[PDB]
Amino acid sequence: QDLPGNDNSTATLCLGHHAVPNGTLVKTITDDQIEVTNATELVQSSSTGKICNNPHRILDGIDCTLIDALLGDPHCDVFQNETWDLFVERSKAFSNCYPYDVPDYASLRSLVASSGTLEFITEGFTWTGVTQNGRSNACKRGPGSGFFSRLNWLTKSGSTYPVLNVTMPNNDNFDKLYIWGIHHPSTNQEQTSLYVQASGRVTVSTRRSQQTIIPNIGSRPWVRGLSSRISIYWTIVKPGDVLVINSNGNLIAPRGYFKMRTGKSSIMRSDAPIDTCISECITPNGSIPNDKPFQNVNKITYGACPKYVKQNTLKLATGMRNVPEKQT
Amino acid sequence: QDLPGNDNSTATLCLGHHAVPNGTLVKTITDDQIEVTNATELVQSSSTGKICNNPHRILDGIDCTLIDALLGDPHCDVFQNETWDLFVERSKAFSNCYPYDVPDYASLRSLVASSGTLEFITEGFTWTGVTQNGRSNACKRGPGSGFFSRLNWLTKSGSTYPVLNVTMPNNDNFDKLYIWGIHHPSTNQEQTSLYVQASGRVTVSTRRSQQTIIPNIGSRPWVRGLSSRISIYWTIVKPGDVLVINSNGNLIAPRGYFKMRTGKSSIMRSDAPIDTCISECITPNGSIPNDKPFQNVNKITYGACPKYVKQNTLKLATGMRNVPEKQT
Amino acid sequence: QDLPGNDNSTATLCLGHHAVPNGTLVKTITDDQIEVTNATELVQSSSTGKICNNPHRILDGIDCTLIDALLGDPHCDVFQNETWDLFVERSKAFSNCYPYDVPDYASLRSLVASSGTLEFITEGFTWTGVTQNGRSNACKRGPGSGFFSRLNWLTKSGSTYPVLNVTMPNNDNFDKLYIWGIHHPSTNQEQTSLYVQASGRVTVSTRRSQQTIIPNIGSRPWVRGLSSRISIYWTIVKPGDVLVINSNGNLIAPRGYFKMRTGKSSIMRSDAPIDTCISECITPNGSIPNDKPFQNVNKITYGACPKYVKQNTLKLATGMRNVPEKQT
Amino acid sequence: GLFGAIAGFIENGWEGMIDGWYGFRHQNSEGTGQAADLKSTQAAIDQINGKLNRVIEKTNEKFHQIEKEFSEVEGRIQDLEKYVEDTKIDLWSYNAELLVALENQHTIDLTDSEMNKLFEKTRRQLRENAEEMGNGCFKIYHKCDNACIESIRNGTYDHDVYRDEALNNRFQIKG
Amino acid sequence: GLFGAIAGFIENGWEGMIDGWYGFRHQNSEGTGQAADLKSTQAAIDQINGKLNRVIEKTNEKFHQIEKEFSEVEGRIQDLEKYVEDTKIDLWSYNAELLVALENQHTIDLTDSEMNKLFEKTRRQLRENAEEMGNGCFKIYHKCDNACIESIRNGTYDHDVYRDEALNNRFQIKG
Amino acid sequence: GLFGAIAGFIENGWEGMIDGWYGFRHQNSEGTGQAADLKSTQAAIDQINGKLNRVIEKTNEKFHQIEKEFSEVEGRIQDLEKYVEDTKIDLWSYNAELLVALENQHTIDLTDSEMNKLFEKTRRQLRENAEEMGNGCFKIYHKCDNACIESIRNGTYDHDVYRDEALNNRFQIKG
Ligand SMILES: *[C@@H]1O[C@H](CO)[C@@H](O[C@@H]2O[C@H](CO)[C@@H](O[C@@H]3O[C@H](CO)[C@@H](O)[C@H](O)[C@@H]3O)[C@H](O)[C@H]2NC(C)=O)[C@H](O)[C@H]1NC(C)=O
Ligand SMILES: *[C@@H]1O[C@H](CO)[C@@H](O[C@@H]2O[C@H](CO)[C@@H](O[C@@H]3O[C@H](CO)[C@@H](O)[C@H](O)[C@@H]3O)[C@H](O)[C@H]2NC(C)=O)[C@H](O)[C@H]1NC(C)=O
Ligand SMILES: *[C@@H]1O[C@H](CO)[C@@H](O[C@@H]2O[C@H](CO)[C@@H](O[C@@H]3O[C@H](CO)[C@@H](O)[C@H](O)[C@@H]3O)[C@H](O)[C@H]2NC(C)=O)[C@H](O)[C@H]1NC(C)=O
Ligand SMILES: CO[C@]1(C(=O)O)C[C@H](O)[C@@H](NC(C)=O)[C@H]([C@H](O)[C@H](O)CO)O1
Ligand SMILES: CO[C@]1(C(=O)O)C[C@H](O)[C@@H](NC(C)=O)[C@H]([C@H](O)[C@H](O)CO)O1
Ligand SMILES: CO[C@]1(C(=O)O)C[C@H](O)[C@@H](NC(C)=O)[C@H]([C@H](O)[C@H](O)CO)O1
Ligand SMILES: *[C@@H]1O[C@H](CO)[C@@H](O)[C@H](O)[C@H]1NC(C)=O
Ligand SMILES: *[C@@H]1O[C@H](CO)[C@@H](O)[C@H](O)[C@H]1NC(C)=O
Ligand SMILES: *[C@@H]1O[C@H](CO)[C@@H](O)[C@H](O)[C@H]1NC(C)=O
Ligand SMILES: *[C@@H]1O[C@H](CO)[C@@H](O)[C@H](O)[C@H]1NC(C)=O
Ligand SMILES: *[C@@H]1O[C@H](CO)[C@@H](O)[C@H](O)[C@H]1NC(C)=O
Ligand SMILES: *[C@@H]1O[C@H](CO)[C@@H](O)[C@H](O)[C@H]1NC(C)=O
Ligand SMILES: *[C@@H]1O[C@H](CO)[C@@H](O)[C@H](O)[C@H]1NC(C)=O
Ligand SMILES: *[C@@H]1O[C@H](CO)[C@@H](O)[C@H](O)[C@H]1NC(C)=O
Ligand SMILES: *[C@@H]1O[C@H](CO)[C@@H](O)[C@H](O)[C@H]1NC(C)=O
Ligand SMILES: *[C@@H]1O[C@H](CO)[C@@H](O)[C@H](O)[C@H]1NC(C)=O
Ligand SMILES: *[C@@H]1O[C@H](CO)[C@@H](O)[C@H](O)[C@H]1NC(C)=O
Ligand SMILES: *[C@@H]1O[C@H](CO)[C@@H](O)[C@H](O)[C@H]1NC(C)=O
Repeated sequence: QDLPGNDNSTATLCLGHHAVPNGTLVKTITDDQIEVTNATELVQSSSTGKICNNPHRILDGIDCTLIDALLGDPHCDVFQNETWDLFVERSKAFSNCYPYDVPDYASLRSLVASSGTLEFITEGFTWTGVTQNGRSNACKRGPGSGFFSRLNWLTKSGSTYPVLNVTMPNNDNFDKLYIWGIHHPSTNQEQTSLYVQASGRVTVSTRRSQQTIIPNIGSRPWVRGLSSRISIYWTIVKPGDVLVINSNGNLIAPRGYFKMRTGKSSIMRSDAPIDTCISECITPNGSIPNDKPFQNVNKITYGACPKYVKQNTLKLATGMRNVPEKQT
Repeated sequence: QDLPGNDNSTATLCLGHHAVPNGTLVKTITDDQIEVTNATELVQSSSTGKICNNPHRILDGIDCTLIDALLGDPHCDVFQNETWDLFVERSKAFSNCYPYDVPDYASLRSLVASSGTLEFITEGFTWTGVTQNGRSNACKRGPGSGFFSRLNWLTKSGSTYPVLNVTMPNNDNFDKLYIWGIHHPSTNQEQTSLYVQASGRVTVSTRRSQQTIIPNIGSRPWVRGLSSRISIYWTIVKPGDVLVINSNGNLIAPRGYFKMRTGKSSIMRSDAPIDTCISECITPNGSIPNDKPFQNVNKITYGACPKYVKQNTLKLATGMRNVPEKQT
Repeated sequence: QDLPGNDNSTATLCLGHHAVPNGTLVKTITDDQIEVTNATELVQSSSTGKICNNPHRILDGIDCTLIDALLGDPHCDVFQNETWDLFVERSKAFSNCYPYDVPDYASLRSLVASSGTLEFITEGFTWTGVTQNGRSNACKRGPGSGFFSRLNWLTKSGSTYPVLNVTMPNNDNFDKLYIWGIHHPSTNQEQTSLYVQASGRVTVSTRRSQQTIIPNIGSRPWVRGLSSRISIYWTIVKPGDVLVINSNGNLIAPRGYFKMRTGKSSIMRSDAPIDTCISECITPNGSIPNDKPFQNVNKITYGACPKYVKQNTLKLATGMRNVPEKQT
Repeated sequence: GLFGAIAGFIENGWEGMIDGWYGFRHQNSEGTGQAADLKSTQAAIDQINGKLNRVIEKTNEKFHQIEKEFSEVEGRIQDLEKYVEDTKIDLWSYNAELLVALENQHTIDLTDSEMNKLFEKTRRQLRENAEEMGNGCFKIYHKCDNACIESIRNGTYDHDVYRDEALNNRFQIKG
Repeated sequence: GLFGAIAGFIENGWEGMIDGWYGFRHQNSEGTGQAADLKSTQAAIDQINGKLNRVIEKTNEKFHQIEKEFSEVEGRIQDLEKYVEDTKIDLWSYNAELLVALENQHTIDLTDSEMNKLFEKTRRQLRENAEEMGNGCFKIYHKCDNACIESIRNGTYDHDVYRDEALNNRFQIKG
Repeated sequence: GLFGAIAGFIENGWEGMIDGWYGFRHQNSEGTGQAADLKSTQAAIDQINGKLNRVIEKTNEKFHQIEKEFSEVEGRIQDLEKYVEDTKIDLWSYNAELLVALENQHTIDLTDSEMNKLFEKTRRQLRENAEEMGNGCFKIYHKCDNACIESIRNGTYDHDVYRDEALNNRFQIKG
């Protein structure tokens, strides 16, 4: 080997691991605070406060709700034929036309909201024997009276309101959404003045369905000078089917159809400012970053978003246990 | 160092762990019965059989359902202005007044049940031209006929029932719940005898909504001597809005409003006895202790309760594997 | 002690584990592809393409939907008194009798579908003063006109339609399902021709409930030569209760009751072929084997089936890490 | 379990040890003795309690919810009310079943671990003066009276004090 | 994995061992051979089967449920029917994904564990007569014919029988 | 954690080691020195990143859903809308809470494991030339200059080169 290898010394080698002065507490199966070298937060808890206008198509409703934009309230005429990935409805929106109510408001708002378009096609309905284009001073369009742009109020001609019986075939290859309504007069006098018959009736049908609504006379609270109301209804007509509108008084007739589509559109109630930035996840509180897996900003979201969770903090340990060597 | 240790012997040291004679079987990722030293049950599977009357405010409905307590069936007059955290409805409850039906019974029972109060404020409605306080022998109050304490049955005065058109503003800063109804006569003779007009009509509205109900004449099955029915409806009036009741016959008028609140109240169907004890978790089977994480007593609960689970036993090992030394 | 005698040498013993040339990649808490010796698939992703007719009782609806089989469309008379564990509805099914609509079609289809029986008992209703058994050329039974086998169309006798007021007690100890309807005429002339009264009315009630429907005159789209419609309604009568049918025109009367039961029956829309084989899990895509825990064939299932999952493959490692001698 | 001490190289437990979960039995110049080890007993117990407390952490409370029992047949909406609840119960039942399985599996490996750690710790301390008989017992190759056994147990044993006595006894012999 | 035997101190597997999952390879003065160890092979297999069977334990059955495909547009209630099912499917998909991840992670550490336990067990048995070459092989410092190798494998090896031969060979040498 | 190296037989960490997670300090002929071990540092880091990436794998996207805030009181259907969402949130919250608890528990045992594997690996290499002082340090019984320390660290140490020097120093002495 060598010869008498006599140098009798020894050495010491010690293994160890790092430690940091700071360190983070994390939860465990057995401990709920144990300190580790480093951790990463998994719950997104803050919004920018602004809805980024990119990548989704944000349509700001300004002072229009989506249903008034649909019906064509004069002040929402800005939105005709408009489209959106997300329609934002603001708390300040107001209606300002003939007082109306929508029996299942909630479904019509949904159904339009996810169709994502207000594209309107006018169709040639021929109403023979009645006066068309009725308007009201509670729905001012410009200096004059007015009514919803997408609806057509029929009243008597001379001394008669005939039984209207019109039909419109769906010959295209897409579904057609028709919005129509019925006018509820305040007094029997109002009823006969406008529609002659002392009891109106509207029946709208397809091969598949039918709705017959009869009006209801009576005073409601004064809203924009009126005690009357109109109630809004809708009918989808499938390709190849046919719409038949049959009425004997009180019909608020459709002027054509909205076309329907299938997409990723939806509506959101939010007073957050829209701003220019790209962000995939939208919350009524503004956009948030979807880099973390969970979020605690809001349970309402649109887009690629973290899963909402009740916790506002969940730290994932990304390091070993911190066992400091003093702590400095 | 030390001197001659004449004797040089050895020692034996053995490490080991305890074991118990008994031991419990638990499930594992790899075994479904492995025996451990000790375990703890995680599924609560038994009730006391009694609903503790503390800490929540239990209101025992005795032989009244909540809707009859609301309407004011004579025999439930005990509950006027009463309040609860949990209203218990008993299987024995019975109605004993004018036969009525409630179109969306389920929502009205819910809506009242979580409001948690039957506080009624009487309001000064003025019904001009009709006879007030109509009553019936199927709703005996004391020796005499009677009707629901919270409703007011209007019939004609002399030879006329006018068109009633009343209004009541919500000037307070809380929502007001109005319960009202319509009487469906059995015969056209009954209709004209009571309401003169051969076709009644009730329209109740606010700035936001309207309901018009028309009665329906016809015989129903004899219930407490009658074939007629009354159907119950409800209208909430928000602060600043206004109620307008307009009718031309058949109106069962409101006498004021119930006030609504927002709380932790609910209703429960149970024949369990109420008893004095404190217990946070209530089940239709009686209270149970929420010391364990899961329970198998009932999927219906109120209060701070264990999560219902299909399993009736889940043992958490709280000790090592039991490896005893004797045979079996 | 033991005496070596002569030899002086050593030995080498090495421990190791197997490896395979092939090997499967699996996901892990720390890796998403790590290669193991062997794995087993947990997601069932393929169907046979055929609905096995065993063990559940499959009833193939052929060209009848369940509601037409219920009502008794001539062409579905094959299904009278039929029963099923799963009724399969085909895309080709068509109706071919008097044009009808069912207000809550969806609940009536459900309610019948899980009752699982079309057992019909005829009851002796006596309609005095009207012409029974009305039929129509849009519902041909054989060479002649016809109507639904389970419904009875009443029209006037001579010059009068009386007020019908009939009753049928539930004296049995089971619930009775009554299917009835109302005829909506196209013209007021049709109304008076058939029912004399210019406004019909149907009220069907029990001690617990009541429905009054009034017909609606007007033209609907031509379907099998007609613009009129009939709308279908249902009433369940509990043991001890009593049905009272009261009408003054337009009643499409029941001929008896369907009996109801409680079971594991349901309905499925599928064009998959029924075939002879035993399979517990049925999917609209055909039966699938429930040997794996999860499946990706369809979210719609009937029977003992794997849990539907978005993933189409999840491999469970059933062996150690594969560390081969050469490569993979 | 994962470490193979309990129900592994240590053949079985001691039903006689009533004063702790892990411990020592010895035989020496002065006789035989048993004694629980309280540090590893506390380490195993604290971990299991910690685990336990996390499982019993807050029953959340719920007030008005949906109806879950119905007396009439209604169709579409009641079918949904029933489906929401039935899928809620199966999801929570899956959770409870998987939670106690992971938990228990871990409790068996954790207690296996503490046994093995106590063994390794004792091994380390005896240094060159003992050998492992492979059954959880060490053969201590030097005279070790009751106070010596107590110093191994309370962790103050100095191997140097016995190293030459031990190395002689252990190796030299006749080969 | 956690124990660092498989894909760790044991460099790689043997594609040639077809008779078991774990085993022995030896070289002595009489030749070289291979042999699977069936006890650890069975221990690994039983645990993985146990795990497997728990996963395939009962598909629950469901009969009438809610509609999950719709042909008309209805609004509020159909939106709910769709949301109940979509949130049900994502919750069950999360469960399946997490379950096989935990499961697989554990199957790799468990088989790592058995390899290491077989190594430790053999180490313990050879006592002072062998040294660990650090790559999963022991250098046995005494003449060990095929019957001696068989006794180590079947666990009847008596170290005492070779201790002085081994200790001489191992230490003495010239330092 | 399970292996009892970190916060176990290794008393505490070194706040001074800034160049890696695990490593060596030595004191020898030329003085004292420290050095991180990059292979175990990388092994721990890769595993934690792998775990991390799996957790941040795809936020799924959702578009039209159900309403979750309401301004009027409606009863039955709105009660259901609220109950579907509230039971969805509690189920996802349970999932997030359990996931980080399992995850963290495993990250602490994994890093414990790598420390222990580096220790065992060094033990194996020094063979008969060092003894374990039981606190994570080896006493190397032969002259080992800075190049010798570097060969242990970079894994090229040949024990044979020092075996007789070491065995002499270690055993012989005077007992
Ligand atoms: C039925 O009863 C209702 C409630 O009493 C009557 O409504 C009230 O009718 C008056 C007269 O049209 C309304 O007055 C107008 O109010 C506005 C705002 O104050 C003001 O600018 C006008 O100069 C006028 O005062 C009053 O607002 C209205 N109130 C409500 C709550 O609707 C209704 O007129 C009655 N109808 C019949 C036919 O008897
Ligand atoms: C329409 O048809 C129904 C059913 O046939 C008739 O109902 C029945 O009417 C009679 C006479 O009012 C009821 O008689 C009562 O029986 C009870 C005992 O149950 C008795 O205490 C009363 O003094 C009286 O005699 C009978 O119960 C009732 N049955 C049902 C099921 O309602 C109804 O009268 C007919 N209406 C007309 C206007 O034709
Ligand atoms: C109300 O308006 C509707 C729509 O214009 C009218 O419906 C149409 O009525 C005609 C005459 O009955 C139907 O014609 C028949 O069609 C079949 C199939 O082509 C054919 O065999 C007959 O010889 C005849 O042509 C037409 O199909 C029908 N169309 C629709 C969409 O229903 C209805 O007649 C009007 N009613 C009144 C009272 O004015
Ligand atoms: C109150 O006067 C007005 C109005 O609203 O301004 C005038 C208006 O020209 C008239 N329009 C038509 C088509 O009749 C309308 C209706 O009579 C009333 O709205 C019935 O409710 O009334
Ligand atoms: C049958 O006799 C009674 C009754 O119920 O006891 C007498 C009662 O004074 C009368 N009350 C009123 C306000 O008219 C009531 C109605 O006429 C009947 O309920 C209409 O349905 O009828
Ligand atoms: C068009 O002619 C028919 C028909 O359907 O074939 C003739 C048929 O005998 C007649 N049946 C009865 C009971 O009246 C029916 C109704 O009048 C019509 O359907 C009302 O809608 O009309
Ligand atoms: C803590 O962990 C996160 C995620 O692994 C990482 O980005 C960060 O740099 C780490 N911190 C340090 C000081 O290493
Ligand atoms: C809306 O779009 C349709 C289809 O191109 C078009 O015919 C119509 O005139 C448009 N109207 C408005 C107001 O943009
Ligand atoms: C988000 O918005 C809701 C409702 O507007 C509010 O209660 C919540 O605290 C907000 N959270 C954040 C992080 O902004
Ligand atoms: C069994 O475990 C439970 C919970 O840890 C504890 O209360 C009980 O005392 C234990 N049993 C014994 C005998 O230690
Ligand atoms: C109910 O409470 C209101 C409010 O204080 C009171 O005015 C009313 O008279 C009370 N009535 C009864 C019967 O308690
Ligand atoms: C609780 O009550 C339900 C319904 O009353 C019953 O089926 C169940 O078995 C009861 N369970 C217990 C533990 O009392
Ligand atoms: C792979 O695993 C499955 C389930 O354990 C088993 O049936 C199959 O035989 C295994 N493959 C091999 C080659 O062992
Ligand atoms: C249906 O079954 C009932 C009950 O046995 C029987 O009376 C009836 O006549 C049957 N009808 C047919 C068409 O099978
Ligand atoms: C099952 O059927 C659905 C709808 O028919 C289809 O989209 C799906 O891809 C099919 N899957 C299989 C495995 O057949
Ligand atoms: C350990 O045991 C020895 C003998 O009993 C005793 O002298 C010593 O003080 C003990 N040390 C401790 C810390 O108990
Ligand atoms: C172990 O191997 C030796 C040599 O083959 C043999 O004599 C002995 O009986 C074996 N023991 C067992 C239990 O197989
Ligand atoms: C290990 O260290 C020694 C001394 O520095 C050096 O000669 C040798 O080349 C090193 N080997 C490697 C692979 O770094």
